[PDB]
Amino acid sequence: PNIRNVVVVDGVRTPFLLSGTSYKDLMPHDLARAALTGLLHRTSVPKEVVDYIIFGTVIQEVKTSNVAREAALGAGFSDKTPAHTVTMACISANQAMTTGVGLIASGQCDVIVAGGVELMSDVPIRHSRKMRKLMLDLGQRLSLISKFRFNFLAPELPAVSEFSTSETMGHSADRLAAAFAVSRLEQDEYALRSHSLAKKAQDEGLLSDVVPFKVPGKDTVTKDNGIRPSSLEQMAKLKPAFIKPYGTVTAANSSFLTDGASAMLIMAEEKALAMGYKPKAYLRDFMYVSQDPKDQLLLGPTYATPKVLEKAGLTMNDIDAFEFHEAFSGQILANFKAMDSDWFAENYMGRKTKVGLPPLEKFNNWGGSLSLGHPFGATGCRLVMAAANRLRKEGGQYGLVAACAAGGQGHAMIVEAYPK
Amino acid sequence: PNIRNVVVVDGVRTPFLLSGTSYKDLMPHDLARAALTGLLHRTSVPKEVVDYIIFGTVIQEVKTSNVAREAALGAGFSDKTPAHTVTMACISANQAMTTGVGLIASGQCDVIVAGGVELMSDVPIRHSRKMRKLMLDLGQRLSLISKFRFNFLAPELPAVSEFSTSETMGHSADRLAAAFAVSRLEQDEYALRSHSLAKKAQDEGLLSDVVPFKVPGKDTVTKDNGIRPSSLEQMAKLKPAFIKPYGTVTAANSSFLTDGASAMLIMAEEKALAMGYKPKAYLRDFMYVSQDPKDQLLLGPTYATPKVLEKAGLTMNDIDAFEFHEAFSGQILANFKAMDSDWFAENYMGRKTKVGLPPLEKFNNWGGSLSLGHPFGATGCRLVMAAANRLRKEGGQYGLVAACAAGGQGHAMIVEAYPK
Amino acid sequence: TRTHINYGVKGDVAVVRINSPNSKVNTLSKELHSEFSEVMNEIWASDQIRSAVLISSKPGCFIAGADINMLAACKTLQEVTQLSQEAQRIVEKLEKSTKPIVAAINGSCLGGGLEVAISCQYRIATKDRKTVLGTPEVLLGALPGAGGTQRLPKMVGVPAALDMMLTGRSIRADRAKKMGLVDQLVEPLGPGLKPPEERTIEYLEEVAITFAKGLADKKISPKREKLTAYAMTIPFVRQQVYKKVEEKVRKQTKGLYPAPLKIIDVVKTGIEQGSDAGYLCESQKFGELVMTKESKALMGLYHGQVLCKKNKFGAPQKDVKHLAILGAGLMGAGIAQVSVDKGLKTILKDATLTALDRGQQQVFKGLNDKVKKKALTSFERDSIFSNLTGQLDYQGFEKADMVIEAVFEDLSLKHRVLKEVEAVIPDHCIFASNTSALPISEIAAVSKRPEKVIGMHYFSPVDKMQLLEIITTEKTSKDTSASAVAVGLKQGKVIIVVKDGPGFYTTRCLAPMMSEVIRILQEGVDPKKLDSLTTSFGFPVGAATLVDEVGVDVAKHVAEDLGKVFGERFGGGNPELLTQMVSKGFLGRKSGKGFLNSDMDSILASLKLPPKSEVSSDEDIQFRLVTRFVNEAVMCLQEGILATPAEGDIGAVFGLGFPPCLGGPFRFVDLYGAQKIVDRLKKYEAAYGKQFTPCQLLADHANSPNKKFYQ
Repeated sequence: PNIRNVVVVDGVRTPFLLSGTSYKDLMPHDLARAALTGLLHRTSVPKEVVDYIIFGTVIQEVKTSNVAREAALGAGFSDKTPAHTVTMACISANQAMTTGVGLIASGQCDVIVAGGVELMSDVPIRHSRKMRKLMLDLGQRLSLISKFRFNFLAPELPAVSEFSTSETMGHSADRLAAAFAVSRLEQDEYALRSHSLAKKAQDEGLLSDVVPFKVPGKDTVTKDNGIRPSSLEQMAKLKPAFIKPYGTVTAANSSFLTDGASAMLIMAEEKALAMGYKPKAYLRDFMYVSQDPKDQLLLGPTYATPKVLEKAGLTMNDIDAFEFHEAFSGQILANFKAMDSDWFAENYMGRKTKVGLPPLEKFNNWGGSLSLGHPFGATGCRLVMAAANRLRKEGGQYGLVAACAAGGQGHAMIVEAYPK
Repeated sequence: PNIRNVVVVDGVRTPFLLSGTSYKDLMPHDLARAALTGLLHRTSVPKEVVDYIIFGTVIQEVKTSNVAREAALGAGFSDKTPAHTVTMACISANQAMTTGVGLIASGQCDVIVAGGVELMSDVPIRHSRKMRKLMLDLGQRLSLISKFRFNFLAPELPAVSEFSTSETMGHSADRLAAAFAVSRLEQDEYALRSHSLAKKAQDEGLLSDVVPFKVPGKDTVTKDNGIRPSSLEQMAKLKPAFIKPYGTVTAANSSFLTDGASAMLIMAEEKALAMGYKPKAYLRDFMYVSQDPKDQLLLGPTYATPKVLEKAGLTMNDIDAFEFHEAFSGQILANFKAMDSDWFAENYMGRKTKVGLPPLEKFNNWGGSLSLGHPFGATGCRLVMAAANRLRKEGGQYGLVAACAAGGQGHAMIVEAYPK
Repeated sequence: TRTHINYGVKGDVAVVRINSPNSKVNTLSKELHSEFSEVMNEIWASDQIRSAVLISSKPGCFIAGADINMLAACKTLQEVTQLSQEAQRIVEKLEKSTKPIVAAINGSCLGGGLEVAISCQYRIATKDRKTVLGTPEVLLGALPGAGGTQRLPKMVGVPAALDMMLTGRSIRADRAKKMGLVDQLVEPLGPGLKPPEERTIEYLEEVAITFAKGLADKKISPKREKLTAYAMTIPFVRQQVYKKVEEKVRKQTKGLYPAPLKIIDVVKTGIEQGSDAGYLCESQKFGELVMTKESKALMGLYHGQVLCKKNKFGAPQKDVKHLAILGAGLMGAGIAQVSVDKGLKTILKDATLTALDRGQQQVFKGLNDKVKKKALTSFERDSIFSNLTGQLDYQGFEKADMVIEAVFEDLSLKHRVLKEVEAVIPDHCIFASNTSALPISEIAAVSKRPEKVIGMHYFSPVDKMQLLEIITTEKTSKDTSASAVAVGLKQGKVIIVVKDGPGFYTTRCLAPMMSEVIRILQEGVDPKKLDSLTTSFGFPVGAATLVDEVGVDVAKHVAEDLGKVFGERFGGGNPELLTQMVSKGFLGRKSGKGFLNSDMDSILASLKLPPKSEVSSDEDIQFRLVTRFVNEAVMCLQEGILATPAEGDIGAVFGLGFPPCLGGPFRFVDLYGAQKIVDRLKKYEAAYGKQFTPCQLLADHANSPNKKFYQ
C-alpha cells in the first residue's frame, strides 16, 4: 500500500494489415519508428524526459539486432535513453509492460515506452546448417575449403512449430478444441460475433487508438483490413486446412498472417500529476504462468486467472469488463467451457469450483483478435487501451486482460479505471 | 532500507572456446542446456523451486525462438516456470540479472536464473530481401510467381556494424584509442598483463566457476583455449587489420570470435537463509546509461560510474576491487586516461573532477576479457562471480562491475561481499 | 619573416603550418607566397631535417583558390601573364625535390590548392562531409592558378578528369580514393582531452610524420581497371575522343561560352606535343580569357554570391526550430523537401488525405535519389524523413513559432485563412506567405499582430534553383527580418531583401518579358524556331518552356494583376490571348505534351491581326526582349526597390533564368554600355512610342559624360 503507483498514458497503435498489402515493402524496424513517432505526436512530452524505452519482436531481423536502440534513435530521441528488446513467442509486448512496471516500482527511473513490432511478411529463410561453413572462405586454402561439395543446397524453413513437440499451432488448436466438446456450429457463433461487432466498431469510429502513417513505397495511407462479415451458411463450406476434413478449425475462423506495431507510455503517478497529463488507468498486479506443452498447449489464460484474483484479493463475477485474447475460434470458448464445470480445476490444482465464470456479456465487445488480425508479437499492447477506453466508456472500474502464448506461457493482469 | 535484499549463488560458466574448435558442431540452444544442467549439478536445489528463468542471446536462431523456454524444458525443469529471452548487443547477460533483481524486489516471486548463451560460429547468412518473396509459392499462379527473374541471388551478410553509423567495431575502437593519446607501446603493456595473469590464474586452478561437459560430436571434454602469453617484441610485428598500418589496433590485442554460455542463480535473502544455502554476495544498486553513437561509441563504463557512486552514496577510491570489462586493448586504458584528467567530465556533465581514479592495482587481476575470450552476449554473467569469489579471496567488501556495449549502452553495478 | 607560415622541429621533421588570422579563411595570394618562398629554400638549405609536411593549422578549409580581389585586381596584359607565368615556377620548384615532402587535406580544398596538392608526392585526406575537393576553374571561367591541368591527366587520366576539371563540380573525399588523387584516408575523431575538433587538426601531423620517416628510407612507394585499359592506349583514337568532347561541350551548353573550350586546347596540345613546353601556352591564354568580356562581370557575380550568403541583419535573436506549412501541393511539399534535412522540425498542413500522397512522395522521392547517389547514409535518410509529420487539422500549432502559407493564390480565401489560423498560434511567431502576385500590405492590415508578418517567395522547382526572396512591409521589425533571414541562410539558399511595391520584383520583371512571348507568334514565325532563337542568345530554357514553366492557370492572373494598375501601357503592351488558350482548356505541364498541337494557328487566323511589317530579324527580337527586360530591371531602384542596386541581379540571374556569361541586366551599362542600348531603342524609336519608353535615371548619365553606376 506504500508501493508507488503506475499509469498507462495514450496507447498508439498503427493499424493491422493482412500480409500481402502495403507492408510487404517495409523493413522490420521501420513501422516501429512509425508507431513511436505517432506516440510522440499525441503526447506532447519533451523528448528528453522519456527514460527507458523497451520493445519486443519475435523475428529479430539480424542485420540490425536490438531493434529498440536504433528504433528510438531513428525517431530523433535523445540518445541518453538505454533500450532493449524482449523476445517471447506471442505475448512479447505485454511482457514489455510488466518488465517496465517492475522497472518503475523498483524506484530508480521515470517513464517507460513499451511496444511490440513485427512483420510476418518477410520470414527469415536461412541458408543451411553447412553451406554457412563457407564463412571459412571469408590462395589454395580458398580452393580447398571449396573442394568438398555435393548437392546439399536447401534453405531450411522457420516452420512455426514451437519445437518442444514438433507440431504446428493448428494441431494443438483443434486438439484442445475437440477435447472440450465443441461443435462446429457452436465454434462459429463466436466467429460471427468477432466480426459483427468489429464492423460496427469501425462504423461508429471511436476505436481511436490508431495513427495513420504513409507506406513509403505504395500509395496513400493505411486503415485496418481484416474485417469482413459473412453468414453462418457461407462459413461451413470452407474446408478445413489444418487437418483432414473430420476436424473443426478452418481458415475462416482462425488467425491470419498480419503485420503491425504498437506502443504506449507508462508513467509514474507522481510525475503524471506533477507534469499534468490526464492518465488513463492504473496498472495493478500480474500473474505470469506457464503450462506443459504436451497437454495444455493453448490453455493459456484460464490456468492463470484464479492465481491473479486471489493475488489481488477479489472475486471473479464482480469484475467489470474482461477481454481475453484469442488465437483461434473455439479456443476461447473452450476457455469458456472447461472452467464452467468441475474436474479441471480438480486434478490440476487443489479444491476450487467454477473460478472461471465469465458471463459473456462483458466480453470482447470491441472485437479482439480475429477482428482486426493477430500480430504474432504485438497483441497485448493493443489490448490494454482496448480495456482502458472501453471501461471508461461504460461504467465499472476493474478489468482483467489475459492472453495465451505459443509455448504454454499465459499472461493475466488487472487494469483499473481512471483515477478521477 | 526496507527493500528486500537479493543474493547471487554459485555461478556456473561453461568454458570459452575460440571458434573453429569443438563448438563448430553445436546447436545454439544446446550449450544453454549444458550450462543450465551444470547449474543444477552444484546447487542441489529441487527443480520445482526455481521460479522464473531468463536468458539472453544476440543471434536468435529462428528455428527455435525464445531460447529460454525450451532450453529450460530440455534440462528437465518442471514446466510451470515461465521464461523469456532478453536481447541486447553486448551486455545481454548483465541485463538479465538487473531485470531479475527488478523482478525479485517487486515482491512477487522466489528465485531467478540468469544466463547468456551464444555461438558466433554459425552466423545467420540469410537469403535475400526479394528471393524470400518466393514464399508466395508456398498451377499457373505457381508459374507466374516464378516468371519474373533475373540474376539477383545474393546472400546478404550480418556485418556487425551497429547500423546507426554503418561502420564496424574496430573503426570506433581505434578512433577512441587514438583520440586519447595512446601509443602502441602503452597499448600493449595491458595486453601483456591480460595474458600474464591469465596463465597464472589457470595454473593455480582456483578459477573454479567452470563446469565441463562433453561436445557430442567431437572427442572428450573442454577447457578454456584463448590463453597464450608472448613477448612485446613478438607483438608489434603483427600488422593491424582494422585499418591501414598507421593505426593502432591489431588482432593480437583484440577480441576474437568465441562461443560459450553462462548461468547463475539469484535468490531472495530470506529464502536463502530459510533453505540454508551459503550465499556469495548481495546485489546492490545499478545505473544503466547510454551514449550517442557518433562520438562516444565505446566510452561505455566511465560515463556511468559516477552516476552509480552517488546513487549508492560512497566514493571512488574506497572501493575495494574493480573489474571493468574490455572489448579492445587500449579502450580500457582510454577508460583510464580520459577521467584521470579534467575537460571530459567538464562539458559532458557539470562540475566534477577526477571521479574516475582507478589505482590499477585492484584491477582485473583474475584476467578479464582478452584473457579467456569475449563472447558477444555472455560476458557479465561471467563477471559477477569473478568479482565475488575474487573479493572474498582477499579482503575488502565492495566492488563495481561495469561493461560497455556495441551501441552506446553502458552498465555499472556494485556488488558487496558475503553477508557473514 | 613568419607572419602566416611557420614550422618547428619535432622528430627532426619540418612541420610547416598555414594560417591567416585576418580573414576567416586563408587565400592564396602574393602576400602569402612572398613568405612561402623563403621558407622551403631554407628547408632545401637544411640537412638534419629529412622530410617536411605542410598543413592548415587554422580550422576549416585548406586554402582558397585565386584570391578574389587579386585576379580581379585590374592590371595590363603583360603583367597578368607575367604573374600567371611566375605562379607555377614556384610549383616547378617543389614538385621534384630531392628531399620528398607530404601535404595533407582537412578542408574544402578548392582552386589553386590542388596546384599545391597534386604537385606533391603523396597527399592525405580526412573523410567527412566538410572536406570537399573541387576545382572552381570553369565556374568563374578561367584556367587554374598554376596550370595543374598539365599533370592531372598525367596522374589520373584524360577521360577520368576530363569530366572533372570542366564540369565545375566538386567531389567528396570518399570517391577520391577510387579516382586516385588522394590515396589514403583517415576519418576524424570525436571527444578528446582538447576540444573535439582541435585534436583532429593536430592528429594529422603525427600520421603525416609516421608516413614521413618511411618516405625518407623508402619503406612505402608512391607508385599507387578502366583507366588501365586506357593507360597506354592512345595512338590513333586521338581525334576520336576530343572530337566527341568538342561536340559534347556544345550540346550541353551552347557555343557562346568562349571560356571552357579554351582549356581543352591546353589538354589538346599538352598531349602529343612538348609537355614542359606546354606550360607556357596558358600564359598566352589565361591573360586572354580573364581580360575578356565573357567573365569580367563573373567576378562581381561571385562577390555577390558570397555577399548575400550572410546574415546582414544584426544578430539572430530567438532562432526557430519548428515550422508550419499551410497547404500541400508543389510549393509546400516542395519547400518541405529542402527545409527538412538540416535540422528543422516541420508540420505540413493539408485539407484532406487525398493530397498528402502527392505530398510526401515528393519529400521521399526527391530524397532517396540522394541516397541512390550515395550522398547520405541509408539510415539518416529515414530520420530526416521522420522529422516531417503531416497533420490534418490543427493539433500542434501551439508549439509552432514560424508559419508559411502555401495555398494557391487568391485575395479572398487567404484573407479568411489568415483569420482562422491566427488563434491557435503563439504571439512570438512569424506569419509569412509565398504569394506571387498580390502584395502583402494589402493583407498586412487584417491580422491581430501587424509587425510579425513578412513574406518569403520561393521559386518553382525548389531543389535545383538556389535562392529565396524576402518581402518586407513598412511594419517589419528588425528582429522579424533577422529571424526570417536566419531561416533563409540556415536553409542555405542565397537571400535577397526587397522593400516591396505593386508587383514586387521577379514576376514584376517577368510579366513584361512574358507579355511579348506572345508577340513572336503574334505574327506566326513558328515558335519552335524561337526556342533555338532564344537559347542562342543565352537563356538556358526557351520562352515556350518558360510559359510551360510558369503554369498556364496563373498566367491569366499575372496578366491581370499589374494590368489592373499599369500593366496595360508598360507592364505589357500586346493583346492578351491566353484566355483564348485556356478557353479550350489546355493544361500546361500537367497535360504533358507542350506546344505542334495544331491549334495555336487558329488563334492568329481567327481575325487577321498580323498584317504587320517591320525589319525585325532574330537578333532584333532578341535585343527587343532583352532591352525591355533591362528597361524594367533599371526601372527598379528608381523608386527605391532596395538600398543599393549592386545587390540586384544576384537574384535576377540566378533563379529568373537570365544567362550567365552575360553579366546581368543591371550589368549592361558597363560592357555593353547604356549608350549602345539607347542607340538600339533609338533605332526602335518610331515603332510604337508607348511601351518601350526608357527610364530617366539611366538615360541622363548614359552616353556622353562617361558615367557608370558605381564604377
